Amino acid sequence: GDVKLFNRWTFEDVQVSDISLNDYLAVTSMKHYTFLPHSAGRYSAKRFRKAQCPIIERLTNSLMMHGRNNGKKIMAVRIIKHTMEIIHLLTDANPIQIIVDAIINSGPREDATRRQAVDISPLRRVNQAIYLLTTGARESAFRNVKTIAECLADELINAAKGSSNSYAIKKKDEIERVAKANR
Amino acid sequence: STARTVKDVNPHEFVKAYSAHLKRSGKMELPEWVDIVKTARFKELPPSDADWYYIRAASMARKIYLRQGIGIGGFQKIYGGRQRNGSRPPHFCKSSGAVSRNILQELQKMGIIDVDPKGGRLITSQGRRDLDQVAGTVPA
Amino acid sequence: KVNNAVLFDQATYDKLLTEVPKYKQITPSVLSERLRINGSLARRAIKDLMERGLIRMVSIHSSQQIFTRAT
Amino acid sequence: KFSYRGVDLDALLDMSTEDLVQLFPARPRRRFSRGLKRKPMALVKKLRKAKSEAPAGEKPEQVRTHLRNMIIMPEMIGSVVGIYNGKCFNQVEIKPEMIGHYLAEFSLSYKPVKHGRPG
Amino acid sequence: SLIAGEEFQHILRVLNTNVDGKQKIMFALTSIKGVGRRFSNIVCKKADIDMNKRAGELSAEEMDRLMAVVHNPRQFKVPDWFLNRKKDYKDGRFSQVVSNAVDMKLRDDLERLKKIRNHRGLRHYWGVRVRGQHTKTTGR
Amino acid sequence: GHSNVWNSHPKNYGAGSRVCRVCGNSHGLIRKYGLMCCRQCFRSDAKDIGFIKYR
Amino acid sequence: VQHRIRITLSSKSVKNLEKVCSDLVKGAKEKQLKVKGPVRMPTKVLNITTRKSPCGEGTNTWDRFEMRVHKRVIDLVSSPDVVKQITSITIEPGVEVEVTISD
RNA sequence: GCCGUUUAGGCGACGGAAGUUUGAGGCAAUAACAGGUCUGUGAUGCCCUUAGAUGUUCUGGGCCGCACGCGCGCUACACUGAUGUAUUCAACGAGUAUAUAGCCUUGGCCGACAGGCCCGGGUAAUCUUGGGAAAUUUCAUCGUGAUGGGGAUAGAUCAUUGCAAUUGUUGGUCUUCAACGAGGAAUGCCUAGUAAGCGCGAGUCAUCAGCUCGCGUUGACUACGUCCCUGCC
Ligand SMILES: [K+]
Ligand SMILES: [K+]
Ligand SMILES: [K+]
Ligand SMILES: [Mg+2]
Ligand SMILES: [Mg+2]
Ligand SMILES: [Mg+2]
Ligand SMILES: [Mg+2]
Ligand SMILES: [Mg+2]
Ligand SMILES: [Mg+2]
Ligand SMILES: [Mg+2]
Ligand SMILES: [Mg+2]
Ligand SMILES: [Mg+2]
Ligand SMILES: [Mg+2]
Ligand SMILES: [Mg+2]
Ligand SMILES: [Zn+2]
Repeated sequence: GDVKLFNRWTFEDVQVSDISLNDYLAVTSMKHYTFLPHSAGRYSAKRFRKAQCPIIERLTNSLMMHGRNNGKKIMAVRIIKHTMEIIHLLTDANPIQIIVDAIINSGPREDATRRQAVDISPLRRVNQAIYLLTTGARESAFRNVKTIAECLADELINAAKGSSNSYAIKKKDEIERVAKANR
Repeated sequence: STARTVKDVNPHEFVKAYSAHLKRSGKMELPEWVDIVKTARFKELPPSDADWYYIRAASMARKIYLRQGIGIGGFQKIYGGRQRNGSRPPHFCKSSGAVSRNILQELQKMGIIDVDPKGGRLITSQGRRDLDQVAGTVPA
Repeated sequence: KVNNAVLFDQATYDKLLTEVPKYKQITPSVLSERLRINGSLARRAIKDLMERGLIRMVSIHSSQQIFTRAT
Repeated sequence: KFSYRGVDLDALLDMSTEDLVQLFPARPRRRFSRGLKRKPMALVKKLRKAKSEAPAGEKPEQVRTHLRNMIIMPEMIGSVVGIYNGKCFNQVEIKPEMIGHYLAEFSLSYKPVKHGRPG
Repeated sequence: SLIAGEEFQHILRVLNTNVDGKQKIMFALTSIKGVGRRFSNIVCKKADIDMNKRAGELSAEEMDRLMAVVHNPRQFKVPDWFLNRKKDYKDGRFSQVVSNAVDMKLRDDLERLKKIRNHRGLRHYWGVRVRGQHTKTTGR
Repeated sequence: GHSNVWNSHPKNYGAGSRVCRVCGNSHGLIRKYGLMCCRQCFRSDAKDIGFIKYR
Repeated sequence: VQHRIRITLSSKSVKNLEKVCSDLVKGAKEKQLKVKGPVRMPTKVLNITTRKSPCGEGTNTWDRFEMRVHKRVIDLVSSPDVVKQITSITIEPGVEVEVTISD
């Protein structure tokens, strides 16, 4: 327990349930434990190197949108910290487990290309989960008194439970449905 | 604890403590144009803090403590920032020179900062002592 | 169209002093949405409840102020 | 009763030139402070002849000039100047409300556009 | 925080203008034409009016002092470079034009140029731009 | 007096006062470093003047 | 000897300037004069960027011309006589030698 | 190590500063196009004009004109923000005829600003400049309201450049406070220190940068394929 996120949250007790989505969320291995969701890492030179990037950092990078927020990663890390504290307040559990549960219960597993229904790979699954989570939080925050950190916390908490009150889960459902209608 | 100099304390707390120190000392005479002026022309409102004069005095006192030879133009550049030009791109702008000069002269009329022959302003031994003895009171 | 109030009425002050300390998370946004009050009033009410000692503070920051209940 | 900063027209006529600069706006003030060139004074020296040699209480004979960048003085409230606009001299009887303005501001150098075919 | 007051007025009829009582007094005074944020700030400071209050929180006397300052910024020592009518054409007096007098001064200043056939007055009369901007592609 | 109305406009500044030192054209003039050549003339004599293209 | 001599060398080429500098510092070290140098100043990069087209047609393509000025400073302690006796060898073209006597 | 005809090569891995011929440029074949340029050239054939000139110069005006259409852009529509404090990190480059002084300006004084005055430094790793850049950071205010978002338009006024500022050169001060709440059909650029954000320098230049050519700061998402479209072979 030497490395803790923000020196306030433990990594050892994080259980990544899905065996499929296990090598594409970098939380369990000790090599993927970091103090800060900020690395300035070169996780884009190769095709499958962003999978070995810490998952909190992958969540943080999707907050640097839109263009008005591009490159502002310290503010994104601040949002992540203030979101992880609200998560611990409203769930009394480890915020990293809530985050991995939300990313697991948000990635669509089947999609319709071309309209044949195709199955999503684990990497695109986690990418879509993160994209939907941060997109829903950002759209909740836009033109709203609620802070982006509070909207992110609410979205993550509702996605961890599996409730259809989270924009990501509603959208996952639509996506997979259109791949059931067009099977 | 004590034995902490200025380069040991958080600047945000040191400036707040030294502005209170200066306001308590009662050796600062404020101009008539304290509640009117803006710190710079790119500013669109006067400072919202009533004790902004003492806060800026503490800020410049600390800056003269850490560096020697700062002139009025240098302090105009230090407290200058971004100007928004309406429909035109923003650029850098400089601060007001009257405010900097008046506060520095008020700080010369306390023996905190003198003026060096080499140009600008230096910190006096009494000013160094004052800032260092206030830095020890700053809670860590 | 928000109709957030800027000054409490005595009934809303009573509800702020009784029901709000029972909230788990207490931030200006939640109080503004629930009590139908302005964000300035929310921040100032949070400061007053921190003065009467009816809440704790989990994290304070310029953008986000996070408070919780002591009980 | 034309005033120009609370003064009266007669007092303005009699007022010293160094004060009259201080009643004028900043652009005329800088113009006078940098010193007027020989063509500007010469035009007023011709306008005062036109005003004096005027037969009687009729308008002074038109004095044409190319001087568009000239500050209108209170001395010239009786003058009838024709300013060249590039193509012709437009006659203007200078009025006291015109004090401080340029002569160019009273001789249009283009034609007001009235649009026709969309083309 | 501060709970309320039985005297709290939601709409205050001020200088033939309606001021929202649910607004901070400084930005509430910017409802009257001729008063901007900076002149309202100066008026609030010179009238000794709390800037952390709301317009409805103030009493009758406080707005009376605000109007003493607004109708005579000079007696209250507001410098002359701070006025929207500096060195009036006819009068030559510095003054702060507020309310419908701003529109009146606009109309009179335009009529002055529309009688002397000045270029800018004719531009105003033609409904075109008066500050020397290109009119081919913008302003449509 | 024709000599006081011939070339009587001031040439203290303006584009119509500086000319190419190789051709006398007043357009596209590079005043940097005191070159005083036009763009086209500098592009032609640059090798002689000593400007080498590396990037 | 007595006085302090600063020889400034400038050039547009590195090899000629460096071999001239080597000749100077070799001559200085043969006559047993102490030499501080060569000291290489930051290289000046004179840059001109202009549209290659002699007109205004085509892709607006830009050629970037550069002139690189290399400055070398040699600091001896000696008398003027030995200095002009040293800086009298064949200085290669393009190299601007400049001798200045200090205290 | 595996794949590959076990070749030529590819993928992965250790090590390594670097493994994507390391990144980015410069240069860049044959053959063309009635491509642009006679308004760069004291490069030019021919034709026209040549003293009441299509020469030259001076004055003034125009190139800016405004029912409208199109292209490149800048500023936004906000709280992942605006405003006011506090705070502290670049790089590329540029700079004088010293005449009282010319360019870059330090320091002192006056001035709310704008600016002015007075001593000086620097032809420059020496002085401007350790380039005291912003975004960012911190605290506070605002509180979802076209609102403290936005700043178009407009009035008054003061300064500076200039021989001259009106058809506002520009910079200030107070005031005025429009559309715009994310943009239809379309369509552009982009695969890593990249896009995007942020500012700086240079060229133009007496003054004027919403433009270009460079610079650094902050710094992602997505893909590691295909011929579906577009084009080329
Ligand atoms: K040609
Ligand atoms: K020809
Ligand atoms: K040319
Ligand atoms: Mg929000
Ligand atoms: Mg100065
Ligand atoms: Mg911007
Ligand atoms: Mg052709
Ligand atoms: Mg044009
Ligand atoms: Mg700020
Ligand atoms: Mg508004
Ligand atoms: Mg604004
Ligand atoms: Mg121009
Ligand atoms: Mg420029
Ligand atoms: Mg295309
Ligand atoms: Zn040429």
